[PDB]
Amino acid sequence: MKIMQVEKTLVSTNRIADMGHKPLLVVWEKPGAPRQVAVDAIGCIPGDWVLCVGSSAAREAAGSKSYPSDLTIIGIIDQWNG
Amino acid sequence: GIALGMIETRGLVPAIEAADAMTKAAEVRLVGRQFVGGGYVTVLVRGETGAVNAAVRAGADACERVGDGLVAAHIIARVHSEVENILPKAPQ
Amino acid sequence: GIALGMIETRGLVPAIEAADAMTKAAEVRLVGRQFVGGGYVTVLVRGETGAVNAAVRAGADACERVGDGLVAAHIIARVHSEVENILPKAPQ
Amino acid sequence: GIALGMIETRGLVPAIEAADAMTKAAEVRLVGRQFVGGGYVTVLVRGETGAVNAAVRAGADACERVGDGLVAAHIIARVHSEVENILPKAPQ
Amino acid sequence: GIALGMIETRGLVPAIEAADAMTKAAEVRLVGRQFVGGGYVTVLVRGETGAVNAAVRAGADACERVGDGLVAAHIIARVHSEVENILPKAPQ
Amino acid sequence: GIALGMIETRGLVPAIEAADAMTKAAEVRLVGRQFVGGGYVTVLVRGETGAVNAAVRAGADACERVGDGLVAAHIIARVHSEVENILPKAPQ
Amino acid sequence: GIALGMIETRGLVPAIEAADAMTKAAEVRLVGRQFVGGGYVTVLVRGETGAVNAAVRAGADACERVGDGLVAAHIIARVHSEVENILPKAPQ
Amino acid sequence: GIALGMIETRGLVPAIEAADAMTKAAEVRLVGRQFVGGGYVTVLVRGETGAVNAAVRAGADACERVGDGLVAAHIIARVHSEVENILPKAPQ
Amino acid sequence: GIALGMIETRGLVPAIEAADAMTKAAEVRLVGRQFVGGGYVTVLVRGETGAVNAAVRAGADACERVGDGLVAAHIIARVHSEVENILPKAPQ
Amino acid sequence: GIALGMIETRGLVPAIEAADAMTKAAEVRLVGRQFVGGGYVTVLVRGETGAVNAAVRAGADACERVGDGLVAAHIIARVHSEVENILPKAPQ
Amino acid sequence: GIALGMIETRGLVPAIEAADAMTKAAEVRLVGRQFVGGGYVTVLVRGETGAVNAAVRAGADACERVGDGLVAAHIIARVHSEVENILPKAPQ
Amino acid sequence: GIALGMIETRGLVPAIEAADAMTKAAEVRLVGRQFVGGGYVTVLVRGETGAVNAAVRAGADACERVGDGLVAAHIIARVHSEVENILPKAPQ
Amino acid sequence: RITGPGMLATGLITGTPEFRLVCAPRSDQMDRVSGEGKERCHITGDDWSVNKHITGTAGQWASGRNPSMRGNARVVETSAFANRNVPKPEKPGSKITGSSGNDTQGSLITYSGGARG
Amino acid sequence: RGNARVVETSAFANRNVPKPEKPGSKITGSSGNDTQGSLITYSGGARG
Repeated sequence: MKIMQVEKTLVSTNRIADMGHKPLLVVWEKPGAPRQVAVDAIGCIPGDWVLCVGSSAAREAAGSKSYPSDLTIIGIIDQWNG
Repeated sequence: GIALGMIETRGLVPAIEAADAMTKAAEVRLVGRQFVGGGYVTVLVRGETGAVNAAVRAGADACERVGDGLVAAHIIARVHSEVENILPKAPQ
Repeated sequence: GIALGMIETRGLVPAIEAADAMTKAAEVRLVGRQFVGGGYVTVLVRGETGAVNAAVRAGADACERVGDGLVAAHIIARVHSEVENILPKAPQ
Repeated sequence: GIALGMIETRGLVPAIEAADAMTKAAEVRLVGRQFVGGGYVTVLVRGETGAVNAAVRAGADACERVGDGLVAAHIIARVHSEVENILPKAPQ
Repeated sequence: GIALGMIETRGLVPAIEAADAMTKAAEVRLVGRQFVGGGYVTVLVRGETGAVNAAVRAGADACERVGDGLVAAHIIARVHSEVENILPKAPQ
Repeated sequence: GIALGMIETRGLVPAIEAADAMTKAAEVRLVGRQFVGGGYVTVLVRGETGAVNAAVRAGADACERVGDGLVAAHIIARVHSEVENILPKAPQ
Repeated sequence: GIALGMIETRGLVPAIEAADAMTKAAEVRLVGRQFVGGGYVTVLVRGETGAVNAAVRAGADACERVGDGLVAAHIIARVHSEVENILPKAPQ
Repeated sequence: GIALGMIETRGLVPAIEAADAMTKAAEVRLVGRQFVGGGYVTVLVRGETGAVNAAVRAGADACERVGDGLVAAHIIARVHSEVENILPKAPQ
Repeated sequence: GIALGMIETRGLVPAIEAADAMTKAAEVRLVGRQFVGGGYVTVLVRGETGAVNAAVRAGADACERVGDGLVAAHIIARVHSEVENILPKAPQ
Repeated sequence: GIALGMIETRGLVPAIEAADAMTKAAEVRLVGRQFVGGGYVTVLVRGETGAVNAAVRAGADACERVGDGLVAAHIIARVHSEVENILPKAPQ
Repeated sequence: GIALGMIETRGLVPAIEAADAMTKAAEVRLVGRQFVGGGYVTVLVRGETGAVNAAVRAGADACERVGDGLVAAHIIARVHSEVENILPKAPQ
Repeated sequence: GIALGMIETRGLVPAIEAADAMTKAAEVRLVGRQFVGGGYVTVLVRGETGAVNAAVRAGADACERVGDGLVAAHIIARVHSEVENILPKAPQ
Repeated sequence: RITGPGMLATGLITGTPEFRLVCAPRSDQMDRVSGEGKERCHITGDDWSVNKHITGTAGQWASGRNPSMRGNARVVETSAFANRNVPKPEKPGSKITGSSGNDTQGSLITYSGGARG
Repeated sequence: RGNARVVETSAFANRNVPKPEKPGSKITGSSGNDTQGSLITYSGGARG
């Protein structure tokens, strides 16, 4: 897993149906870092330091063995300052 | 952001879950929570149509199994001018 | 903390019992009690995540067999700033 | 005494009967009546734990058959300080 | 008067019929009409003990077939002094 | 005209229909509309006795199948003065 | 009030119960308890006739299943002056 | 303590056993022993409600088979103020 | 010797016999004879437990066939202080 | 207060839960925890009678499900002075 | 007195109840409580023969259904000088 | 932190495994290991509520299959001050 | 019958001259008064409980004092919970194609007109 | 050798001691609410 900070939300109205209704968040390891997008399965606010799982697991955390996700937020770390 | 998203639930706990989800999912502004009566709580968010869509969807899924659950999740993209007088302009 | 813990119960006795269990169990503060209509009463606590989790579990057990019961117990670890507008700050 | 007893009934008539009974049966003070919503009324008394217990059992019995009857009867011997903010101080 | 007579009905129309019948039947002062919640209405009368008895009988007989009917008809001859605080003094 | 005509309906639409009907049928004045709670709305008309009878009947007939329907259609030719405190004077 | 309600019981425990019940039940003042011998104990209350009726029914009901129970429950609505001489004037 | 527990026995031996039991079992004060007549003897304890309840249970059990036995065990948690005048305040 | 021994008999002749028997049989001191009423007379001895036990057996078998006989023969080994207030200290 | 409440459990986790519950539920002071041997742990609380009652009930409800459970819940309301030597005054 | 009464119980709660009962019943001194091992607790009282019999019987009757119960209740009237070396002098 | 987490296991090997796991999972202090008797061993840790929760769950999962296993795993987020006196402060 | 302290414990005392789940299943029980007034657990000892012999305070003592009549009035609940099973019109489906994030396996979202969204 | 009543009291003996029905969680929200693990309890005996 990786520790990254949610920066903002991401809206893609033309997403695949398989993606479901699940929310998507723009997450970076640090500010000024490569930005990745994660399905949020926890309910995470911007500025949160969160735990993001890798690919097969991401799908299952995101909701199914056959879900289209390669990065899902699985927990918010209670105290972390990066 | 002139679009409207509303989620209605049986209870306030599902509504707070819905609102949280919505506002977290997309850039929408919660503009109201209304106690309809009878246990119906409606939470309304306003934003761009895509944003509102996303928000409502995440919210409906989130609140569905919380408490007594979702009654309705509705998105109205262009809201008529008349309807705006009945819609809350800021949360209370 | 910014975690929110919410219990909905049918009637106020279950809710007062839930709040009591919750508050005694963990370091959470009761920020409100709400009458939703239809007899749904929601008690809302706030605190850090571990505290809130503990409290919500305790409250739920306590209130389940009291009165007409528990409708919902829910934990939201981080609450969006927008949701905070519709959330009570002090019991009152 | 600082214990709390509560009777929740469906309707006010059952509750008033319950309150009367509770105060007559033992050394308790009525501190509140609340209309929860949806026809639930809660009558709350404070006193010593044993007194409170006696009073509550008596109120329960008196009110069970009046009107639509009893929903809940509960006693809390020590109330957390937070819970006291949501609890009524004197009858209104 | 010391005595209290309370009639609880489902809906206001039965309650008005009951109040009228009570007030006409005997010398009782109507001291409150309470919309409890859920459609329950309680009409409360105060008077001497014989008067309250007559009044409740009359009121119950009146309201029973009107509307959704009578939930409870209750007479309390001396209400404990504590209970007097939760009771209305003049109808509002 | 001191007579009271009262129609109670489940929901406001049936009640507005009832009121309209009553007032069109007879020389009665609408003195009030009340939300009892639980979905009951009572619409109240005052007038001379024959007028009130005609009106209430018209109103009932009109509202019987509108919405969720009628609960009570009742007439009281002279209400006791005590009751008049609980009855609305002007519609508002 | 000058009515007299009297209850006779077999034994003192039933009589204390009766006295408590009567005094709680309605607006009557306890005037005495007399031991008659052979285990009969008589408790007397004074008040308005309606009050006395209520109180006495209540008292009889209370003592009947307590101990050896009730021997007699009687109400004299106006007591002759000569009789007042043999009546206890303040309790014990 | 406000509460009153009373044991009635046929004979003094049963009463002494009951009293000893009551007094040993819980924190109560024997406030009276009375010879009613006819061989009924009443022993009376005052204490807080839980104490009184324990004491009466104990005394009753004890005296049930001592002598001619128990007639009555009764507990009144708060007695009306008037009933106090007829109650013994110190054993003699 | 702090134990108590008690014999209750129907009538005084059997009681004097019992007291005499008891005192003669063992090292007990007679502390009282009481007329309970109804014909019950209780004679009471104090002594050490073995003595009291001997003396009560003696008294009982002595008075059983004298007169109307024995109602109770009972031994309490440690007597609570409260009870000592209701017990005769010295005979006569 | 001098009443004693004791909960005996199999194991220390259940007992600590019991102590915590007991101390939170009522105004009782923990006086000891003892390891009996064989895995029995007894936790003892002192307080006024009603407090003790509440605390013990609460503690048992709390510990029944934790671990291997509760062996016993007991209240000795007035505790003889001799026993105080075996009982632990302040916990270790 | 040198008589010894001993009650063995499984666990401390039964033993404490036994001690209380014994001490309350007769003039015996608790001279010891021992934790034997395996969950057994022995409570030992010394006093005079009759007193010890009374006390042990009382104690047994008390602890039998409390907790895991009574293993053994025994009385030894005079204990040999050698067995006094193994017997606890003071309840420490 | 002030939360307490405890694991009681049957045997020491399971407990050492649990303690290791707990201390490893989160930032918690092992404040004690106690041998209760009969083979129960209890390992107790302190820290923040979240830390304690993580630790206890981890430890539990670890020891369940080690040895004779887990008896109990418990978490208390707020410990009453009174309980602190029976809890170890450092591991000895 | 010499009653007294020596009639106690028959069969449990030796050395004499002559010899020579505490708490009820939860599912089964619903307490009249909950909380600290619960009776699920068997608390032995000098507790606040009242037996068969004891009379007073609660059962007919409270339920008799004040006269009452109840009526079998028409009870119809109008609430969100009561309407949980209200009859509903047939659920809207979506025939749209193109990437619309057309999830059909989740909750019902509706758009203007009642359209599935 | 005498015959004596053995009621072994021990952690091992009590392994099978009759127990109350185990706690369940009706809580919702992300709380790491695992159900398949060993029982963990919180105050009041609630599953945690």
